[PDB]
Amino acid sequence: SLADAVTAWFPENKQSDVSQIWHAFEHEEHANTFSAFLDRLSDTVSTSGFREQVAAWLEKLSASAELRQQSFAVAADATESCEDRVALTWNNLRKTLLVHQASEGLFDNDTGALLSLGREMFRLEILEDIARDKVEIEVYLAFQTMLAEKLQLSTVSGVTANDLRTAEAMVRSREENEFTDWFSLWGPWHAVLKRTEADRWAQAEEQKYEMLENEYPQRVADRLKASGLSGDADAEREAGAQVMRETEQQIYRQLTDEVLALR
Amino acid sequence: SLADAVTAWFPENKQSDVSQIWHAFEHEEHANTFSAFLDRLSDTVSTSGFREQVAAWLEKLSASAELRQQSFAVAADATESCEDRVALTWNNLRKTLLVHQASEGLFDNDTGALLSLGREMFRLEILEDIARDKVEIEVYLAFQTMLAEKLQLSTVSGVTANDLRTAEAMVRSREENEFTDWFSLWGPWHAVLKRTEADRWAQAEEQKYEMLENEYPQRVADRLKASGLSGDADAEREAGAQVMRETEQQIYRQLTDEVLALR
Repeated sequence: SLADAVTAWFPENKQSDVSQIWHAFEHEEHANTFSAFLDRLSDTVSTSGFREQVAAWLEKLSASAELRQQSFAVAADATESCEDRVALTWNNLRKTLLVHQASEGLFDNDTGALLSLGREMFRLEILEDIARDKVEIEVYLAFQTMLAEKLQLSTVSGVTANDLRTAEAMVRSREENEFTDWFSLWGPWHAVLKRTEADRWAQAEEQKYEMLENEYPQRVADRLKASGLSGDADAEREAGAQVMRETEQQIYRQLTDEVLALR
Repeated sequence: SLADAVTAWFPENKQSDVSQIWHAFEHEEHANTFSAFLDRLSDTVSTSGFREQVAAWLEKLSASAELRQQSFAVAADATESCEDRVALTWNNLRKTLLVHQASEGLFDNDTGALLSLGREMFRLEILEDIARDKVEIEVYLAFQTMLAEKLQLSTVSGVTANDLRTAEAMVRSREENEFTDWFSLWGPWHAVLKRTEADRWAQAEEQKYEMLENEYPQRVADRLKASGLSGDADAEREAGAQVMRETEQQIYRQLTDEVLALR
């Protein structure tokens, strides 16, 4: 609780009576979250005299009910934002799991499940783009929650009820347009390819060797010749990396199209 | 510790032996921080069956030393980022304090201290702009730490040692260029003005009344006439808000210049 998170900033003598005071605010708004902030502020010892500065500050919140009203809400905003990052990290942990499970061989001959899980990860990525423009990413967290049943996601408050109608319709649309292409460049999917079709994996990796020595240096040069930027790597590298991305997008799209027919 | 943060996700029967297993990882890298994540993940009950999903996931980290290596580091990245937000929130709390202290009358005839504290807040704002372009804002946290003695701040790892030489020289420069103007629009400074020079405060607020009815509607119209955008509020409001910002920047700059001579 709050009475204990505040008291841990004071010396032994003042410990008991400061604890006595702060028990009158226990059930104020944000009192739940502000107490968490003090504990998460307590970790940064990487110090002598700073705890004395915080205690002096904490004493001032005892006096004013308005200053404490603000400070509780500002710290609540950080905690509300922290719990959002926490909710996102869980998606990144599941992104890690899939990479490992696939390389372990869980999906070896279960392509239906990986393909389905890939769709779930793709829709989340497209929800990130739906937030990155509205211009606070707790809106992405809001979209994910509501569309969990409608778009099949295993992870009013925010925006309008009709805003969900647009995003969903744009997810269904972009899934049709990309997915297959994006899935071809997916980590966990590459993990299954090195395990299952090792022979065909040696096919695609040799085509990169072939394309990087032969076509790459020429097809960058003539792109740079057409644009009129033969000089400074800001033009050379920026274009060169795109050729690599597009040669990859091509080769891997072909390969995925080959092995999904075999199922 | 970690042995207890993991075990809290399991039923009574499995509680004891799961706790027994996880005591072998206590002193792995990031083990300190991953244990905090599980506790901060434990708060989001806003559920039945989810704890069973996490426990099933936690069981898989017991098996693989590599999957656990990753998952510990990914959760550590979130925690490292969370402690950064925590370090920033403390600056916002001190921003709240000043507003209150000034309205309380702590600075009433102590303008030297508020002016000095304003400089500290201004330099932090300019450090935010020094980060918003480098393109992860833990770099701002890095700048603040190192320049705390050099720029007088009361709150290698990151970037180059010579990068500090640029930023500082640009702080000294922008302080000279703005500050006085920025301080004129500062909250805590407005708080002292309503208390001290209440008579002169009635002077500036009536000039806004005068400028909003008289000059504003005309000076927006002829700016919009010159640009050729007489229509759609995307042109009207965008320009109108600038006139308000500039009339304010003017009036308040004059006022601050008046009362600082009186000291």
